[PDB]
Amino acid sequence: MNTVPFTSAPIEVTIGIDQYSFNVKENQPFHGIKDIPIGHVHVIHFQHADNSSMRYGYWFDCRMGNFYIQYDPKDGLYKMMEERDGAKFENIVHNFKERQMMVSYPKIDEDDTWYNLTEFVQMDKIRKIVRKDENQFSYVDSSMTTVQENELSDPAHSLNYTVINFKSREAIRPGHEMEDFLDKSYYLNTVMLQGIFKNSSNYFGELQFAFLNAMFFGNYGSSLQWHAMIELICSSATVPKHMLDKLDEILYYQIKTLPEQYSDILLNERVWNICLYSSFQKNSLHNTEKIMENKYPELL
Amino acid sequence: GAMNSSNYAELFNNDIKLFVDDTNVYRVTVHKTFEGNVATKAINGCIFTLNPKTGHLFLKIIHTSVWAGQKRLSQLAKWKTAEEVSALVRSLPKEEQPKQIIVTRKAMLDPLEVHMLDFPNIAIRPTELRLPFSAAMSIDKLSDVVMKATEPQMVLFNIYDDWLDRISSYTAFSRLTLLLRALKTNEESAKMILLSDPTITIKSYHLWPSFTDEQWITIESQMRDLILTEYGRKYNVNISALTQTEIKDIILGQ
Ligand SMILES: CN1c2ccc(N)cc2O[C@H]1O
Repeated sequence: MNTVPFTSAPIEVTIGIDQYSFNVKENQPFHGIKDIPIGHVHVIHFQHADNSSMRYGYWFDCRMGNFYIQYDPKDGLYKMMEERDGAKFENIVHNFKERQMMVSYPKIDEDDTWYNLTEFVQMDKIRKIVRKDENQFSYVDSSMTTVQENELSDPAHSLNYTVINFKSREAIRPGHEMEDFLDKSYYLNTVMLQGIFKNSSNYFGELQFAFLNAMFFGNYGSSLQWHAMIELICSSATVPKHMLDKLDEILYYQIKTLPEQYSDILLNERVWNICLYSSFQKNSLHNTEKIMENKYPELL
Repeated sequence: GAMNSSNYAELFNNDIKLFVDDTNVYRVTVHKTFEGNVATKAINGCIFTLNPKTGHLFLKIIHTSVWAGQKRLSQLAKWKTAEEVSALVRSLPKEEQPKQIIVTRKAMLDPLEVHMLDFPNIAIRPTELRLPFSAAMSIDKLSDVVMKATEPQMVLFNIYDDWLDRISSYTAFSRLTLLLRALKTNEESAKMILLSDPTITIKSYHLWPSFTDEQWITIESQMRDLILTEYGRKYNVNISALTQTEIKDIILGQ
């Protein structure tokens, strides 16, 4: 069980760790998060009490290094850093645990929620979407734009999601205009799966990462990407049976986890109505359709 | 974005543009079967592609063979329209290609945009104008070439005949829209008004009669009265009661 120690907490902040969150007071003797489950990516995230515009965080994987958080009073945020000295780090963590100054990652034994949200998400794929090669962890915030949003301005600070555009030469074979526009199977199976993602696991990983950035940071471009990747499957007549069964499970847990009070801003009425009631796959997402109908019947 | 009353002069500037109307592409007669079910029988159709500045009409005849063994024909008709418009643009020399294509029906936007992806600098626009181009098939010579076609055919016409020798494109378009609005509201009455005086003929190379400037004023008046007479006949409205502002508004209204 891994640990992300904090140097200190000089400013009042709501701290998220995956789907959990807790309030830290200004100069509260808080020195980090312990018992973080090995085997998954994690996200530690922040919303300052004095300024909710500051909404930002770090994707990391404790298998890849020893990470800690330290507040920077110049840049005015909690920063993730890597400690290269194994023995200094172990000695820091042991002291803070002895003095019981760390919150425990509060996982219920029965509860597979985080696995179910991150099943296909891999740090090496995150680091290609979020390019900062000198760090093993990835910073995301509420304001970061996507490569696609920036084409319609700083490229170093962008989310490099795979561009999906239904009215693009990439999406439409010369001479198959109506066929490819009304049935996106070509675009899904040949261009995106075989061509760009190489397999459904990489496709689902990016879809799951987009959803989590939408949910945790209110990142608008991430929300657009999540819905585009759902719509591209639902608008294809020809999808492998395993991919439809897996998508239904993925979306079920995403809709289950979404805070009820954010449904209005995080869910696109048109895409969901089209996907569940009009698309080729309208009858292929049993679990998703039942949770959406019971939790968000107004949207539909 | 959308072409409307506010940006009407733009039709007559020097940027090449085409209107595309797809309302006569897929045409059927609905009938009873021997077993008392209902069936459709397709008849020949046409794409109405018009340069409003020059009067140049690209009439692509849609032969019923196009539909043979195809499903969801009203959907296919939009895509076939977009395919043929795309083929027409690619057939034109670069300096003759339109800078904008205005579709008379919003359902044509996605099909045309997808067929014209190769032409990113050609703008595909809807219009807020209610244009009476559906009445094209009430023009005898256009109806005749469509119904006689035995194969796919493109036929080129000038829908203004020689009017541009005497009037501006703005006035020529206004005359065309008034004639087509009249043909659309009461075809019998419109044809009577245009073809009653047998001394005024249609030249072999023209669509409309050879009216003098003064006769066009009389014709145009008779068309506006017909649209009002019919608008009265429709809504049960004493038209002899209406003022000239009241009257002006209803023609443009429609
Ligand atoms: C020169 N004309 C012309 C060229 C192209 C089309 N479609 C029509 C035309 O009517 C003629 O006036």
